[PDB]
Amino acid sequence: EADCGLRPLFEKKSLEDKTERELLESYI
Amino acid sequence: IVEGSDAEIGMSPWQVMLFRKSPQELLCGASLISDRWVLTAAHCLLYPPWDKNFTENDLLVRIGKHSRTRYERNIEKISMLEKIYIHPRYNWRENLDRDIALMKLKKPVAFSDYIHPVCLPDRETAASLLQAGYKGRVTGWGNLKETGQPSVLQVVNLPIVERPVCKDSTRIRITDNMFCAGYKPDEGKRGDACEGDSGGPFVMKSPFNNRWYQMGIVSWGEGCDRDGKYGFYTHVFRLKKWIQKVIDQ
DNA sequence: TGACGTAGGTTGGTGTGGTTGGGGCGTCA
Ligand SMILES: [K+]
Repeated sequence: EADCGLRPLFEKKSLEDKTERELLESYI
Repeated sequence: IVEGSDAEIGMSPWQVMLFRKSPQELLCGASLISDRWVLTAAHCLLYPPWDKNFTENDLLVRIGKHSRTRYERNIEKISMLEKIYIHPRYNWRENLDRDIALMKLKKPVAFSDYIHPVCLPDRETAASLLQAGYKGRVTGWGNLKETGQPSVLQVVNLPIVERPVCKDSTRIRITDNMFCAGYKPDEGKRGDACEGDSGGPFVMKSPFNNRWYQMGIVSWGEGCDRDGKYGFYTHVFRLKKWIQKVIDQ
């Protein structure tokens, strides 16, 4: 809960899953 | 999940598998929100119209999984249930209003690279991201089309849809505790969730702080990936106070 | 042809099923 939403294999190691930018881009 | 694709390992570590004990059978998706709590769709447990009225010892929960079927040893963790908690205003007679449920685990789970909890949104966070056209992400082991089931976990990304458009896309008495999402026929993209995906999470990444928050629970639809139909997800935030109350207990 | 014997993976091992698939490959009967 203190460390929620940060995935060990992505946020924590500073990697993008291969469709997350799909999502971010959608914010226009 | 229709018009999705294989999920990358550890890409959804809050994904939980809801699992019937006899016949051993995957039932539904679910989501890890702490070490000792899991969130799923009420109808995964209680649906009189199909005679479903499962209880605690009827089920188990499987966390950290990827393969739909095999026992992923020293990866997945399995938990039994202490308590099931259904929303008291949960409506199975008409429309699945407040299709939401909590399961407390007999023993809290250890987080790992494949097992981690999701955030729940604020007023602030829900206010800004739960807006039409903005995209989220549905994951589940559910069916791949309406008329077969996938070997590994599926992911798809879907745009939220304008409240009016959801209302005009169906007959079911829609409420404020539901939102719809999916593409339109103009847009020439596809995607939807399906039978078996219930309980799993519609999540969104915050561009402010980089975390994943669970905005929806997979609740219902009309067929799967149908033209001019939209998936329906329980509105999580709207029911956050119930959640919060049950956990503090 | 086929089965022994043998080797990681998102993970062990007097392991090759197990509450779970099927590895890749050369020998050999
Ligand atoms: K093995």
